[PDB]
Amino acid sequence: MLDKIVIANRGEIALRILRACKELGIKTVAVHSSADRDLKHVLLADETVCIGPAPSVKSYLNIPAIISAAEITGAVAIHPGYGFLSENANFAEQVERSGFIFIGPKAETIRLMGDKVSAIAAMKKAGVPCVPGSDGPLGDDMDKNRAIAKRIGYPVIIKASGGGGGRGMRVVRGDAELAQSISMTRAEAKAAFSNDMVYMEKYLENPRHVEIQVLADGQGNAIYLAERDCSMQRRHQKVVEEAPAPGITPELRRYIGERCAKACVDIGYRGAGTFEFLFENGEFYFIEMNTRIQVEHPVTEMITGVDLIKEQLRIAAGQPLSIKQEEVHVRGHAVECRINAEDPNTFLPSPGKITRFHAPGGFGVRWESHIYAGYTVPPYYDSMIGKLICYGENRDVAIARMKNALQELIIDGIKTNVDLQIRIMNDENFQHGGTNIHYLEKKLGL
Ligand SMILES: Nc1nccc(-c2csc(N)n2)n1
Ligand SMILES: [Cl-]
Repeated sequence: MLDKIVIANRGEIALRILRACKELGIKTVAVHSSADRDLKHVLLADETVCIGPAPSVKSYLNIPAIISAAEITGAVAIHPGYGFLSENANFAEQVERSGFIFIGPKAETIRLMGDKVSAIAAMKKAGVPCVPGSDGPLGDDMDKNRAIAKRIGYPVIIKASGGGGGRGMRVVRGDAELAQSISMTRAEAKAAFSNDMVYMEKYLENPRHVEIQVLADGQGNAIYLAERDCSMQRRHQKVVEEAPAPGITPELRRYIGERCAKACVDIGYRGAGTFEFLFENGEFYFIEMNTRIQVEHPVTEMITGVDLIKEQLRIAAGQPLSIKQEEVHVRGHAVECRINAEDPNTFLPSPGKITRFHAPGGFGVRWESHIYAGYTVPPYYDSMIGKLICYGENRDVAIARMKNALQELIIDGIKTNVDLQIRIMNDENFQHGGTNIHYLEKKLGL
C-alpha cells in the first residue's frame, strides 16, 4: 500500500479521499490555501502544507507548489480529486517525471480523452456507439462543411475539441447559420483553450445524460459498475444524479457496459473513469470520457457496494481490482442531491459563515461534506458545499428518504439550494422518472 499521499484538492472530495486513506492505513498530506486552514480534512490530516494564498492559480492549480509539498513530506503519490488539475495531462506528466504516482490514468490517456475528436475516434474504433458526426475536425471550406451537415442531417451541433462539459457549443438548424456558428465556436475555443479545433455532431433534441462507471487495474482487468442518470441540470451543471438509470434494463446495461470495459482494454486505461452518453429512443451515443473520479461517484457506491476511492488507491499501488465483473450486482437505488451555497434568485455563489449546522441521519442516509457550525465558505472556490445521498431498496424509497433527510438538514447563515432540491424531489415528472437534460430549466422557466 502507498505509504503517504498528497490530497491535491479541497472541500468535500478532499475529506472523502482522507477517509479512504485512513481506512487503508495511508498517511495523509493536506495541501491547502491560506483561506482553507480550517477545512475539516486539513484539521484531520496527518500533515499539512500551506501551498499559497486563496486564489486557485497560486494554490490548487500551482503545480510547483504541490509537487514541492510532496517532496518535502516524503509523500509517494498525489490524488487530484476532481476539477483543478485532475484532467491536466501536463500535470500528470510532471508528477510522474518527478517520481511520484499520479492517482489516475497515464498522462497520454488523459490527453487522448481531453481531445474530444481523438477520444471519439478511439471509442468508435473500439466499438462504442457514438453520435453521428464529422469523424474529424472541421476545416475552413464551407462547401465541405455544408456537405458534412447535409450528410448528418440538420439539426447539428458544433463543439470544441479542447472543450468539455457541454461548454461553448452551438446548435445549427440550417445552412444560413452554419458559417457563423462554426466561426464563433472556433473563436471562443481559441480564447478559452488556445485550441480552435471544432467538430460537428447530429443534434439530439431531448436526450437523457446516462454515464457508465469503469475501473481498470494494471493487471489488465477492466469492469463496469452500472450507470448513473445525471439529466437534472442547470447550465450544463448537474444538480441531481441517480443510479441505476430509470428504464435501463439489465440487457441494455450489459450491452453498453461490456463495450465500455472493452474500450478500456483497447486503450490501456487505468484507474476510475466515466463514459458519458446521450441516451435517446433506447439508444446510447458516446460524447466524452472523464478520467477522474467524479462528484457523483457515491450513488454508484451505494448500489454496488464498491468503494471507488479505495479502488483508485489499490490500483495505484499495483493491486488488482478487489472485485470481478461477475461479482458486481446492482442492488437498490440511490439519489444524490448537490448542496450549493447559492442565491435562489440569481444562482450566484453565496459565500459566508455558517451559524447553525445539522446533518441528517438514519438508514440509507449518507452526508458527504466538510461543513460545520462556525465554518466560513470562502468566495474563491466552487459553490458546492456538500452532497446528500440516499439509498433505498427501490427508487421510491430512495426519494422518500431524500425528502426526509432534506427536511432535517439545517444550514443557517448562508443561502443554499435545499429548498430547490425539496421542490425537485416533489416534482411529479421526476417522481415518474426519465426526465431529459432540458427538464429542470423548463420547470424553472430559465
Ligand atoms: N450531439 C449532441 N446533441 C445534443 C446535446 C449534446 C450535448 C449536450 S452537453 C454535451 N457535451 N453534448 N450533444
Ligand atoms: Cl466531476
